[PDB]
Amino acid sequence: QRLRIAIQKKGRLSQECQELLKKCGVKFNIMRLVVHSLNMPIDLLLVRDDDIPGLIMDGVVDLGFVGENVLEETRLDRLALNQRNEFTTLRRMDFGGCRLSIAIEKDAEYRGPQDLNGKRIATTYPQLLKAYMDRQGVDFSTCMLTGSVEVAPRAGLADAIADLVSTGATLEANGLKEVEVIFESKATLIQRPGAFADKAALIDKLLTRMHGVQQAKESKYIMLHLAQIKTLLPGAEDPVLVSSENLFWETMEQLKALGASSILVLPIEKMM
Amino acid sequence: QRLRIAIQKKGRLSQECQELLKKCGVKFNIMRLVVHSLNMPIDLLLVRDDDIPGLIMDGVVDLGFVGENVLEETRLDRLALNQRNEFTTLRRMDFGGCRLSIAIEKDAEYRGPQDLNGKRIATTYPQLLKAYMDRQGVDFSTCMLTGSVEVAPRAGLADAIADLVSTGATLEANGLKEVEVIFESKATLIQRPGAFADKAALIDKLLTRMHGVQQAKESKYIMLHLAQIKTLLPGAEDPVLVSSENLFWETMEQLKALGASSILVLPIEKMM
Amino acid sequence: TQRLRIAIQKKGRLSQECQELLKKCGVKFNIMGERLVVHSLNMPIDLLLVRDDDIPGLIMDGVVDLGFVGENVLEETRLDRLALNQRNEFTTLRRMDFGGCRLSIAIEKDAEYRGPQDLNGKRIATTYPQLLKAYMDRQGVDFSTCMLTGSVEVAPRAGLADAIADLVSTGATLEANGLKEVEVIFESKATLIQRPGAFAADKAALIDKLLTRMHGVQQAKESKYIMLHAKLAQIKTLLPEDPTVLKVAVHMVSSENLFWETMEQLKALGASSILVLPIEKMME
Amino acid sequence: TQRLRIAIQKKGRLSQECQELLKKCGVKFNIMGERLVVHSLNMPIDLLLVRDDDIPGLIMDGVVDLGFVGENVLEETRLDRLALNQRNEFTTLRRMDFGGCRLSIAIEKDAEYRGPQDLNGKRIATTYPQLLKAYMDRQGVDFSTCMLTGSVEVAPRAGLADAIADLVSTGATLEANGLKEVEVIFESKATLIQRPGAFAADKAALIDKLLTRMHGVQQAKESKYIMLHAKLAQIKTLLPEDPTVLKVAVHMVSSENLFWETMEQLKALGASSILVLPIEKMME
Amino acid sequence: QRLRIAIQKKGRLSQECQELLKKCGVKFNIMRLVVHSLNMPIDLLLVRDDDIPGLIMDGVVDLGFVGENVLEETRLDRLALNQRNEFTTLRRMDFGGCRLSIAIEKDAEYRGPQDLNGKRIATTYPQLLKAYMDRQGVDFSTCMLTGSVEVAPRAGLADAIADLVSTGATLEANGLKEVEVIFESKATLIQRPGAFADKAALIDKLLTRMHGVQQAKESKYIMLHLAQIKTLLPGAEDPVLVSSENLFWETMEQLKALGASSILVLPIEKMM
Amino acid sequence: TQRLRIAIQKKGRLSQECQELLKKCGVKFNIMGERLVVHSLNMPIDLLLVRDDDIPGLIMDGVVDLGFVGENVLEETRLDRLALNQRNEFTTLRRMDFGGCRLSIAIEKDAEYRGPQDLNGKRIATTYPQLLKAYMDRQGVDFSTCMLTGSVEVAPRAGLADAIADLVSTGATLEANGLKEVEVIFESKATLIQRPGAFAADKAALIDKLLTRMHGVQQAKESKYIMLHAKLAQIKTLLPEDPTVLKVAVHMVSSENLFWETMEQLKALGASSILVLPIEKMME
Repeated sequence: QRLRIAIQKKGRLSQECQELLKKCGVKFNIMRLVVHSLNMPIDLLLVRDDDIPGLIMDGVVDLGFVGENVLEETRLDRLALNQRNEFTTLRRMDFGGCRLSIAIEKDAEYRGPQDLNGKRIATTYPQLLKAYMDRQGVDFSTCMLTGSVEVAPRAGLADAIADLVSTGATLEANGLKEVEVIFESKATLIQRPGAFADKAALIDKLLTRMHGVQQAKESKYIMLHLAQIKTLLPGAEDPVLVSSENLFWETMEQLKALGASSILVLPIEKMM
Repeated sequence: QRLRIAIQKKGRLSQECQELLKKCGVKFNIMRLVVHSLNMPIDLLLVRDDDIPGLIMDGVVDLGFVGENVLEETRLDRLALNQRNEFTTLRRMDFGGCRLSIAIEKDAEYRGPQDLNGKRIATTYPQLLKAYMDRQGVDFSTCMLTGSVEVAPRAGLADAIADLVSTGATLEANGLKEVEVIFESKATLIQRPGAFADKAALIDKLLTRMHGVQQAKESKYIMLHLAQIKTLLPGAEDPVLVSSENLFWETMEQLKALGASSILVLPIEKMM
Repeated sequence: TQRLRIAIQKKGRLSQECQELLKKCGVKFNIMGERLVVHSLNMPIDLLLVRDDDIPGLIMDGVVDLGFVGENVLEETRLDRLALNQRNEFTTLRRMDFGGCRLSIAIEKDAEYRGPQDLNGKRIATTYPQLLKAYMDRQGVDFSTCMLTGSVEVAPRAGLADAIADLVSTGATLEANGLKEVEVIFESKATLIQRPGAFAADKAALIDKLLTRMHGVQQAKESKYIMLHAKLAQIKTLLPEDPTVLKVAVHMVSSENLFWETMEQLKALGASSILVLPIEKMME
Repeated sequence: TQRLRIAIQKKGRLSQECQELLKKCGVKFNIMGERLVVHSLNMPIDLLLVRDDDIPGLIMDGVVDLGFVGENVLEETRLDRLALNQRNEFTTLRRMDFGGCRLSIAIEKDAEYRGPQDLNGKRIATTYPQLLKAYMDRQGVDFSTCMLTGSVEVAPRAGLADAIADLVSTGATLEANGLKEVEVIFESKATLIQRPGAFAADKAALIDKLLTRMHGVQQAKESKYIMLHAKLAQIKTLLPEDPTVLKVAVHMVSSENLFWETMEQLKALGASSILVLPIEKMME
Repeated sequence: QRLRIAIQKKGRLSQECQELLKKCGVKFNIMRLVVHSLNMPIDLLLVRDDDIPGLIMDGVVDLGFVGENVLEETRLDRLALNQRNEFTTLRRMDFGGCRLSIAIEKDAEYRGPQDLNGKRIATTYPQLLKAYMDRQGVDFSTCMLTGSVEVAPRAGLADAIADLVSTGATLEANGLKEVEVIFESKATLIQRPGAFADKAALIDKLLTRMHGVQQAKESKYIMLHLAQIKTLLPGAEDPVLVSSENLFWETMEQLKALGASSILVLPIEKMM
Repeated sequence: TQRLRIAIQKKGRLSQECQELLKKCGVKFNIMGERLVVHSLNMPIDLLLVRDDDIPGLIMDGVVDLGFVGENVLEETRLDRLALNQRNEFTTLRRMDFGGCRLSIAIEKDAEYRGPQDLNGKRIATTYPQLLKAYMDRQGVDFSTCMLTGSVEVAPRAGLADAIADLVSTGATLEANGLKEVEVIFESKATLIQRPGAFAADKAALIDKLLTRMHGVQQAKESKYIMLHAKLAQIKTLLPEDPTVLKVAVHMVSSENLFWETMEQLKALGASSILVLPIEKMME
């Protein structure tokens, strides 16, 4: 009867999605796989990230937070398997920044594909790699590795990898360079095409609160002891009939340069 | 010479009691069993929850935070053992919500006791179960289990359990239904009858600060751009010669419905 | 030249079983803190530590020469590749005496009967949808699969699916989840497979060397040296050309480790001083 | 029918000791990830993994047929139940060769003398107040007990109590806590006990089967096959009807695993080529 | 090319130095040994505390946060080894409170040194112990222990220890008394003599921001419903042409005693 | 009297190797939860569990009588003390058959040649600067050392140093860090050393007792009892005065555990029924 919501069991997303949900006014004791809300008629489900698109696609669950990377991978696999693939995206969150990018041995040499026309590429996202390669008309053999994909070249397991990266720290750590960005992933909140009776009312309520909480998180109340400074976005007494960000020493210093005195930044719990 | 305070070694209560104490102005580096306060003449003692009532009852310690569940269990056991049982309760905290409740196999059948007149009941709180059963005039055999009590029926170890539960998640997880609530526990701060010389001065100081910190935790400063909205409890400029809670989107939205503009909620660190 | 690559589980009992057996095969190596690629200093060998799921595909891809996996994992990815029209070929060498587990359909304890018949509407939750599909198709029953990669038994409770096919060794886990076992749709043990491609020569020489030592190690585990203060060949038949000389008590080698039951059985026949000594290693 | 239930520690050395011994008794099972109830596929048996404290009471309640516990835990709950006027009866079967520990009264190192006398005012901290009470009452000394379920040695330091009775194997722990051992008030080893009730028949048949294999396993652990390039029976008395034939060197079975000291002693007597080989399993 | 900053791999300092750095406006995803800042041209290096002075001394790194205890130990060892010892201290942080102090068996007897003229002293900081002893003209043998130094007397490993202590809890736990404080350590931010081109500009920027963040951390905005109370440091409307600390119930109560009404304390995110 | 103190690693394979060997030497003790000082109830002994770095210095200081350490750790602190003009003397007793590792200079894989020559400017990162100094000085090459106490291989990547001397068993770790091994500047195994001072008498008696049992344990590990259905002494030379009597098949004791290769070699010579049985313990 209730609204079912799929979330990662483990990882930063689980916490990000738990915390945001808390902020949205959903009361729930920290999860150990099916959780019931005492605040509202909602049930969280904690599962592996990979399982989430398919469950929404199957309509097992109404609602699911996943990375676009995970979402397109299983979407393509199902298409290949001629399996039910349909779903409804609602909102893209500002958490879940990562790229699937082709990386090669540092001191290795190339300038685009058809340098990769024979090589073995190691990936946890073989379908996404296949998509890009096929469209590029380059031919390739995939080495399926679900963990330690960067160690594949060293091992001599494969010639190259497509690895999920946020920043080069991992790659530089594995003695590789990033050569192409073949997918840009952000975490998105999707809906089950054919899992759904005025629970849509609940869904609109959720979506609206998400933004408000986003605003309060981003925004800060400023107080400070001409108009260029007024046009700096600071709002002690703003125009009747608070900054979106303004979170940097530089603009604080920039304000100080403009002659700004008593620069006080306070946290906004919540706002509209 | 100093004021001794018994607290749980491990669990949420330890953190809750540590944090609250911090808020009460007691300076102490995070505990590894006896702790001395540099702020004030106080010593924390970290021990198993079960040991706490008995130590206060023995007067080994002046002061102790425990669940009422733990407190009555050892109180009854000592009575049975004809052991010293006396103590002084001071305050019941708003943390330590749980119930000891009799739970049965789902798809199992009953409608009150004397359906339990022969069954084996598994419990970590046998004295508390005995109290309720005896008063109900129902006869029973107890299966003493100090861990994984919910697995007893499955195992065929016992016919039923009384299990400590906060919400049915655990029970539903173990394929059982809750049938009776035989005890309602909250965490309470008690005092040693006959462990105590103007340290009572210190005790009054502690109790007063607890409430103030409770207020600041609960309460929030609101600012917002007829009287029904004034009677909504919001306090931008309240009547000279701040909300207790007001922490819900609904009332925010309800305020928005009343035409409320620039709804800003800020945290209160501390207040009186 | 090229070194002999062996794919093994990173974590789990198999990894230990495959590590230990390899030790007994005389291959000098040490895990000495987790690392993906390991070299033996005793022999020209590299172990590779990876998820069990990765193993069939790597051998199928020829990334690695040699791989120990559960038959369950092996058929699943074999069928998925076939469906994906991917290279699926490999060479089986030996099926090990360990990795004992069954993929079996389990139902809510209360829910009952048919046990194979019907289930033409209900949702079955599995990590092995391809193996489930194989059995279902052959049974002519129509499925909806709920893909879950862990905690599959919690699916019914959750209302995620009507039924599961769960990997079980004992059934306690199903018993633990308040479900009954209804069918055994696949029987799995660990098997040692080989690359599809050209086996070089001295690599293949090394492979024959490995296989014969593995069997020898299997023999020594199974076989024990016996002595007993016992002329009745029926008791000798209780211990199956075992020789030795000596009322009369002789030192036979038995093929298979004797059971307490058969140990007792000798005692019932009037056997005294039953001494079983362990064989470290042997070669028939 | 009903399966044979065996209560064992969830965690600790005993759990491993009781698991391993059971393995050697020929009972096929695998922990294979923590779970409260375990089934043997070799025999009709279920292990139950629980806190050591729960074990006497479960056997006393008859919830389970069979239980391995420390005598310390066994007497404590036996006396507590008696005090509570609760069912206290059970059947002991065998006392194991492991679980060696003593509940002993220890005092501040500096504090000294009497060591049994007086202590008519001082507070003693214990997890085993009933065992402490037994000894104190018999000594006619008057007590105040400080109940602590862990870190009992820290009580004096804390000023929680004047003295402790602490479970010790070595005393390092007391030495570690800056205390001296003053009395040994109880001597504990692990014992195997049985349900108070009606033992059915084939259950009891299975129980006899278990006990005799356990002893056999005990024998094989204790006993070793010997050979030595040695006609002096005094040396034979150093190895206690051991036979064999052959200056002259023969292959005797010794009852108990020979010590390096006694090994050396043979060397002193002029023994050469002392070969000790392990017996996997045997039956007198 | 970038500014290299050495920090502890593990321990409270790592977190303290990570968090402070975050506050200073350095954007960096939580570290796994070399870290690159996306906010600014900076690289953090995570290493054992012992390695830090030597790396700055070698000029491998420009910048390093270490305890003065660690800093003088390796400084003296290098001097003894006739190794490069030079460096530039910049700021001493208000985190890293500890003392290396000589502690003896409780119920053991002494009143200053030459009671220690023969004894074995166990230490992880043998050079620092040697410095103090030599200057005192007392003779001694050092027992080098890198862990569990307090257990040495009990063991009979050594007659005495010099142990790093924050409060006696550890010592009292090990049945020892503190007899002398032979070094007072605080965590300090030092600079490489000869590791350094207008990156000094970056260094001045860092140092200035550290103080500002220190102020905001310490300071709180107060609002409350004669001049003695005005001279209590509280600042609702202070003199045109906010408290440094004021974080105690006592002064709150003291304010209440002066007749103070509506005492509200709010957190300051950031200020100048 | 004074008890015999033995310094051992708190954590690592050596601690287990030294614990296990000591067990086999007949010394009764149990770790039974981490603690710095351990007492044997079998013999008058105390084990001390400490960082490997602390061990040479404690023996050198005479704090402890007896210590198992890697020669690498032993020479490092020996040289550092010499430089510090600190007491450096000790007595070596035996070098163990375990602790196999090399301190070797490794360079960026791409970077190549000289491999010992030049490096007169480059920075080398090490936890063992004194050992590096020894080798460099003897080579007449001039160094700058980067002291790192862990993750030394990450130094080049970091740009912390130009090169490393890293402790390696296999080289996988260097291979893992994208570096090549260029020189082996020190060869380390675990050795058992002794206090510099006056060895009392009965302590020293106990020490002789320990050393002879350790060797005996070494022998039993190395040596195996053989039987084979084989009159060709060349095959007997394949198994090195081994006796026994019996085409003809006899039970020789071999000094060293036979290899599968030599096992096979017998099979090539026509050997049948190769039975190797483990020797628990023995005394030549």
